[PDB]
Amino acid sequence: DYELGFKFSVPFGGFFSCIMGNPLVNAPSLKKCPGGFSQHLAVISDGCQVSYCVKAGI
Amino acid sequence: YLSNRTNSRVQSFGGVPFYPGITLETWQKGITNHLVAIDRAGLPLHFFIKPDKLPGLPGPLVKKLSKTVETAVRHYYTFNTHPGCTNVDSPNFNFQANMDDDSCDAKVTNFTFGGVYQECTELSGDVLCQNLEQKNLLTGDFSCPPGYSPVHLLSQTHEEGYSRLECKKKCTLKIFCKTVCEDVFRVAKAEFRAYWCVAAGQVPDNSGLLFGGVFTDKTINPMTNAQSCPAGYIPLNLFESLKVCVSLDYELGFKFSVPFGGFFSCIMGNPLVNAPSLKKCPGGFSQHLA
Amino acid sequence: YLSNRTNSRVQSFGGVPFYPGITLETWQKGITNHLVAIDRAGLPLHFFIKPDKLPGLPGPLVKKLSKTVETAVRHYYTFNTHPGCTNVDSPNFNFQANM
Amino acid sequence: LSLGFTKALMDICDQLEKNQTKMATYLAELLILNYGTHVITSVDAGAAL
Ligand SMILES: *[C@@H]1O[C@H](CO)[C@@H](O)[C@H](O)[C@H]1NC(C)=O
Ligand SMILES: *[C@@H]1O[C@H](CO)[C@@H](O)[C@H](O)[C@H]1NC(C)=O
Ligand SMILES: *[C@@H]1O[C@H](CO)[C@@H](O)[C@H](O)[C@H]1NC(C)=O
Repeated sequence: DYELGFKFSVPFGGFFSCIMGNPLVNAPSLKKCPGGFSQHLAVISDGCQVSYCVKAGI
Repeated sequence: YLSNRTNSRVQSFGGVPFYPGITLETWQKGITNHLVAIDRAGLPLHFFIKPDKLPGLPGPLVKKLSKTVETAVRHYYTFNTHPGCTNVDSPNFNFQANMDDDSCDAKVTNFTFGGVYQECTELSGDVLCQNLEQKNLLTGDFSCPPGYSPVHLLSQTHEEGYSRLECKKKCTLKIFCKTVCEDVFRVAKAEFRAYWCVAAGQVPDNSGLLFGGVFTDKTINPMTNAQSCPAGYIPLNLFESLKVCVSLDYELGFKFSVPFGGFFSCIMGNPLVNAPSLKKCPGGFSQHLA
Repeated sequence: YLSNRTNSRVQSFGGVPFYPGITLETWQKGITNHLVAIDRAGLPLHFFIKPDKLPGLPGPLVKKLSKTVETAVRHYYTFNTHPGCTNVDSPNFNFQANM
Repeated sequence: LSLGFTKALMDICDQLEKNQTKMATYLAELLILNYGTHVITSVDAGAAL
């Protein structure tokens, strides 16, 4: 819901594991962190780290 | 063969000085004073430097002052506000009209040699591979990251025995069968092959990271002066007893990183210089035991 | 193969500092003070900026003032009242005459 | 503001009026080392275990 999300959203993105690919750019030609968002850990799964590209805009 | 193993860890802040036999109550009733700030929120101090909050003073001059204080913060915030050098640590050969407390044990000027990697090889049985598997994080499996080299840190072997599980059924003469559960001794062995990960050359900052923090359960971590991982660090248990902490994120690492390098055992080689022609400590960093 | 699994979670606000062995009573009797606002209702503060509630001041000017305060709220309400940028977080490279 | 805080602040201000940038910026750096980079406006008196 919009209600308090509009001010508490942190408009994230997405990112696969460090071994898997990525959804966004930095036609499958790229495979690495989708843009910026350096390794801000969220969870480890048997060796691979799962992170995102969490934008914090307006 | 009986073996208890008990742990316990209270961690209170803050009430009456804790002690094991204490009730869960006399703790509470004794909280009258002994209160502690469990959560706090404030503002950047530059916000409080404003002509209203200040007594009689020239208007635009307090704007100047606020900007100066804020820039000083900025300096102290991003890096250690360095005009010329780190100053207070070992005040001998430093420019000390500023303030700067980076670190003291620096002996090398090597580059950002990130990465963490190893190899857990089994010699016999299947016991030790499941827990000595300190697989690489930067790749999600046994590999180095691109631009780095998984050069062999150290090989080592261990010999432990576990009375395994055995619940097997045995037929007597193909008519009836019995299940003869009989757990058997077995000395398993695993050859622990550590492979220190080091960058090959200039790193792209998109996928080249800096880290820091190494200690055992017995050796203290002088990095954090503790026996655990500092905040924002996964303790990667690369070694037999080491938990190599990872600066997986920039956030506080930029100011608490200590941009390490790598080094094999004194019998094994080394990753950096002081085309395999050299075998001795990679550069400086005299024997600072880990 | 036996396996108990117990949970427990009290969440009180607000009486005497809770503790497990407490009765459901000594909680109550000890509520003499230790009261807490469990529910509240009020008005938007722009409503309270009116010439009657204010001391001697120019009439239309308090209308101006109420409109300004209300617009400031509006700004702070919808988005984070941004003239130029996010300011207090990491005050290094931000335009920080706003909030 | 506190007394010591105002003292340090108007000291840096006298340094800037006295045009001595180096001593001024060093005094500001000392201020930030001596009074932290943020002032607290809210705490929660409690305890945990
Ligand atoms: C410790 O070992 C004893 C036997 O000596 C056993 O009865 C007990 O369950 C074990 N654990 C504890 C917590 O005492
Ligand atoms: C816990 O396990 C015991 C057996 O040790 C059983 O008697 C009891 O019902 C279980 N549950 C609780 C709440 O004690
Ligand atoms: C202060 O220093 C600046 C830069 O050197 C100079 O232009 C100015 O004349 C000095 N004095 C005053 C009062 O600003």
